[PDB]
Amino acid sequence: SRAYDLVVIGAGSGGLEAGWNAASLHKKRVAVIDLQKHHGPPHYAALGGTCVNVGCVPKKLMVTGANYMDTIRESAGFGWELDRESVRPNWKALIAAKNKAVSGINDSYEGMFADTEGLTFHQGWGALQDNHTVLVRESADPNSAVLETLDTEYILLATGSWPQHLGIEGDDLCITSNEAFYLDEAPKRALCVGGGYISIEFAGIFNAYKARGGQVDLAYRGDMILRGFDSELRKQLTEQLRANGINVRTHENPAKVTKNADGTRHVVFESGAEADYDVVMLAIGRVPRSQTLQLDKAGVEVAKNGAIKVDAYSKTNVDNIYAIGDVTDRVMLTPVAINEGAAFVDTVFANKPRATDHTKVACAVFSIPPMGVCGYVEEDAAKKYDQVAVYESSFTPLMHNISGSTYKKFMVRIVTNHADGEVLGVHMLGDSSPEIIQSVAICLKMGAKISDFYNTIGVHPTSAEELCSMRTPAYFYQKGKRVEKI
Amino acid sequence: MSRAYDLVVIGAGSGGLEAGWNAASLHKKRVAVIDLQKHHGPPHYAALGGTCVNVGCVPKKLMVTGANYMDTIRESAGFGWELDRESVRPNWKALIAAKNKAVSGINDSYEGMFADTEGLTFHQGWGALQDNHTVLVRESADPNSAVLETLDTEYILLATGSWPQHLGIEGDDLCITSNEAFYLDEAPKRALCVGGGYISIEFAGIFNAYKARGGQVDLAYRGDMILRGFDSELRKQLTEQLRANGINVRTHENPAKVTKNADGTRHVVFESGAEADYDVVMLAIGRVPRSQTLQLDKAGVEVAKNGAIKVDAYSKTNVDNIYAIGDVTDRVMLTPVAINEGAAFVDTVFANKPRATDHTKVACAVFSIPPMGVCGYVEEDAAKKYDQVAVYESSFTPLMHNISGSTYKKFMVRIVTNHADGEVLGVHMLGDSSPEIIQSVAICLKMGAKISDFYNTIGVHPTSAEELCSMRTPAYFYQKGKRVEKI
Ligand SMILES: Cc1cc2nc3c(=O)[nH]c(=O)nc-3n(C[C@H](O)[C@H](O)[C@H](O)COP(=O)(O)OP(=O)(O)OC[C@H]3O[C@@H](n4cnc5c(N)ncnc54)[C@H](O)[C@H]3O)c2cc1C
Ligand SMILES: Cc1cc2nc3c(=O)[nH]c(=O)nc-3n(C[C@H](O)[C@H](O)[C@H](O)COP(=O)(O)OP(=O)(O)OC[C@H]3O[C@@H](n4cnc5c(N)ncnc54)[C@H](O)[C@H]3O)c2cc1C
Ligand SMILES: NC(=O)c1ccc[n+]([C@H]2O[C@@H](COP(=O)([O-])OP(=O)(O)OC[C@H]3O[C@@H](n4cnc5c(N)ncnc54)[C@H](OP(=O)(O)O)[C@@H]3O)[C@H](O)[C@H]2O)c1
Ligand SMILES: NC(=O)c1ccc[n+]([C@H]2O[C@@H](COP(=O)([O-])OP(=O)(O)OC[C@H]3O[C@@H](n4cnc5c(N)ncnc54)[C@H](OP(=O)(O)O)[C@@H]3O)[C@H](O)[C@H]2O)c1
Repeated sequence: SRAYDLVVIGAGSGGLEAGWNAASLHKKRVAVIDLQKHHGPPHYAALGGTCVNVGCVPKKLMVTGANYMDTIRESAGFGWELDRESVRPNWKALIAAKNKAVSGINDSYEGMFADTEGLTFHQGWGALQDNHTVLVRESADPNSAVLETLDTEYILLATGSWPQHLGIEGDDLCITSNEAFYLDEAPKRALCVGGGYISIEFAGIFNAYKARGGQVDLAYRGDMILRGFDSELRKQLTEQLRANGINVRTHENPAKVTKNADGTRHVVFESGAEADYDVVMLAIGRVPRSQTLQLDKAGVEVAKNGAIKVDAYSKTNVDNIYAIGDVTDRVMLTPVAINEGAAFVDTVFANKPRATDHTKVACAVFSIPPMGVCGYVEEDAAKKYDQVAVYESSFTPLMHNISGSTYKKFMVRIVTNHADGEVLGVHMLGDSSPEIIQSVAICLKMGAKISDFYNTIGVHPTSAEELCSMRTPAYFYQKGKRVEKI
Repeated sequence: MSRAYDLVVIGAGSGGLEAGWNAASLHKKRVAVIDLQKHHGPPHYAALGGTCVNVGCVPKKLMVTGANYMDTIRESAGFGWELDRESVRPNWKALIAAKNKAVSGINDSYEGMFADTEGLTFHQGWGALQDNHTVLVRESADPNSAVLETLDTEYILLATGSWPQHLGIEGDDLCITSNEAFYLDEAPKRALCVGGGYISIEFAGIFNAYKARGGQVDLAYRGDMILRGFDSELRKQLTEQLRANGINVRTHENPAKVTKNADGTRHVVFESGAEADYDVVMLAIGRVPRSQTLQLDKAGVEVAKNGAIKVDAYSKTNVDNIYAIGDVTDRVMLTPVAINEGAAFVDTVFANKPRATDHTKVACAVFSIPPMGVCGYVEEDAAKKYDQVAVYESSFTPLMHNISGSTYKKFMVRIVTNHADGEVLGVHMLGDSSPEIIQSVAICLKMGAKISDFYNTIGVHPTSAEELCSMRTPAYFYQKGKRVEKI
């Protein structure tokens, strides 16, 4: 028997879920380790992990702020008069408010530890000495002071992921989203590099808060942003992004970043194009944060990219060490890590083997306008099924007639297995699609068919009723081939 | 002859237009649609597109969108937006002008549809029946007016909608109803909405945003609490949030006499003996089936005591070739329910695809500020129909509103279930976006979802809708009709 039942390394969405359920629902001695207790430099994350501190929660408060540049512009069309020249955004006030809010969640979690018997927080760098001994050192350097040594039954690794760096000359003058949450002034000219959702979301933020002559550029090495998402939506989002002032640059990737005399960055693009920017933000990928846990010391196998390898039940190759969340590089989303933490406590401390279903998980992109997506994209479904039907509706929501932002089309598209009518993926662009898609993913867990959609009576006037208005396929794929008739 | 027309539709509203257009376009019949007017406005208000396009859903939602801006411009200050907050002014004439050109564009679209659907024709005037195979198109509602046309038809479809109800009181002619509210040339300073339904609570939101600076909007309603028929908790939260935004909710209040002051404004004396004075007194206390000028006795069609045309599952009347759909039948009064009914009618009769419209678990949204999204049964009803009811409840302030300053804005979702098998019987939400969330929840409820279907879906974060998936434990129960607590 050991001093601790469970030692969780990482106090994030996964680790906090597993830690609280094991101590509370199962009366275990759980020790949770994290570097920091309040959000901020030097480690950015703290209690609550990347979601609370430098992820979902601060980013969404900041996208809600970014949104008012649009709604103040659009109130003109509904008769709201005001001195439009006085309208100035204020970055410092936004950052102060954000900071205020995340500090509350940090304090919420000291309360959780202080009120759960068996749950204790232990601040520092956790590293493995063998599969029953976790060390808490002062810093990642394996020659720093060990602050305490914990003897334990099971170990759960929930260390998350870290921004990926480009190895170009000048990478150290670029920032990543961690530092974007702590900037002092909003950049007048900014470069976001990557076409994934963290890039697009931050481009929407910077675009709203820049000084009046400013410009935001989004650079992407590929052909069209947001690879892996539905093509048509990717095409449509690129236009609304450009219609709000962003210079989307595809097939573009930086080569050298140099600091200019004033402190701005001089980028030389792989194309030979050059430009100067107040801030260059690297949002090119999040890599699994496993590289300093001394996993080698306990025999845990990691992947090429550093992902800790785990089976369906999150077990590694060492029988009492499990790993969950982003470090396992399965679907990197907060709900998915929370699920995995709950399954693990059932598997290990309740002996109810549970496995997280990583399929049909729905996700949103909080761009302006937003996206809400779930299940297959037609190219994939087309590969796995002989007859796929694709449905799509597109319309400007009426308020946008009167508002002036006529470039804002709501778009909804549905991919089905044409044989049985089962819905395989629903993809949406427009406001409120993050909210609409949550209820759509429930339908998709239950095996909804397309007649289940169009036999439901609509709620009018709403965009979401278009989901129940599509009864005829726009086109098909018969045996991998796009086709118009079957 | 043969019979000159296949179907004559009286009423070019939601269900009428659905039927007339599907029957001619898809089944090639010769269809005559009758309406009083081609473009919105006085004197009839409703025109092509009916009540919803001209004086109902579409104008009301645009004016609700405008009304919202009072709160979004207020709330931007918490997120660092700086502006001359003194200079903010609503301008009602600009709202009505924009609204009016958005509605007239839709009237032009319908016009084009008659122009290019071969077989479909608009006929204009008052439609009345002569016998079950002859519709008269008269000059006006008067049974004596000149009859401009006589249509010899096989089928008659009655899709005439409903109309505002009036109080019997002295002064009733000084009050307006929602038809005129869409046409006010000046937003009222002080205004009273009487009624506790969705139209009333909706116009209190609109007048409250556009009033001049010291204005007041009062909503009077004779019951104990507004929006009878909805979730009890949600009616308490909506009343407090209405109040928190400046609307004075006077319950157990009903006008007794309205009189005109010298200055123009109206003086209302409540039955309580309370009295006040207002620019506008709007009455939103009920909608009557509009069937009285039709001469249904000539064809022998039976109507309910409130004017509702009595119909069966297939919308057929007691006269076999006459059918009725939409609000004139008084089943569920909503545009999507009339549309479904219209399409089911053309399948049954012309496509030999018999379809009764299902009127259970129809979702509906109340576009108040904040809005509500509702589908299925309220717990007090479920408790009378099932021996074991569990209520799951969750309410939270979006952290958005900690920063925004509107801390009164609680989001709330309440789920009612049959506790034996855990099927979800009703989902009821209050809060922003709830009308977009409930549509997709109505699909789950028609499939027969159980609450394990909800809490085993992985959430999308950060959203309000993800509370639907984070409810695992019942708050209290109803065992054999009594609110129990451990079951
Ligand atoms: C900018 C951005 C936006 C995002 N937005 C969304 C969104 O809106 N929705 C969504 O669902 N997902 C979003 N994500 C992702 C989401 O934050 C992650 O999926 C999720 O937090 C990962 O969960 P986790 O349990 O693996 O731990 P994480 O939440 O990353 O937590 C990891 C924890 O381990 C700690 N740590 C690291 N190594 C050690 C060590 N040796 N000792 C001790 N502690 C250590 C980190 O300090 C710590 O906080 C976003 C991510 C980013 C970066
Ligand atoms: C203020 C308001 C807001 C509403 N908001 C919503 C909402 O957001 N969502 C929703 O689902 N529902 C809403 N409704 C209800 C919805 O508008 C109606 O349920 C729907 O339009 C009814 O469809 P209908 O086919 O019965 O006829 P209607 O659309 O009312 O059409 C009736 C048609 O018949 C014509 N007519 C009547 N008598 C004759 C005659 N003798 N000859 C010729 N023509 C005649 C009327 O002029 C004509 O427009 C609202 C209604 C109002 C009043
Ligand atoms: N919508 C969702 O919520 C969702 C979606 C997907 C993933 N995830 C998850 O995955 C994480 C990382 O997100 P991310 O936004 O950083 O996106 P990611 O999609 O890998 O973003 C990388 C982007 O940069 C490009 N890129 C990658 N490596 C590059 C390189 N070396 N040089 C140049 N460009 C390069 C990629 O182009 P290519 O696309 O051509 O590689 C892609 O456009 C999230 O934190 C995690 O939550 C969530
Ligand atoms: N949420 C929705 O979308 C919703 C809800 C229900 C129905 N509907 C649909 O069906 C309809 C009828 O619903 P409604 O809400 O308008 O119905 P209603 O109850 O007739 O609405 C009238 C409102 O005024 C009150 N009232 C009625 N007669 C009164 C009188 N003579 N004296 C004083 N006040 C009186 C009613 O109170 P009491 O309740 O005390 O009578 C209620 O508060 C609508 O036309 C229709 O579009 C929609």
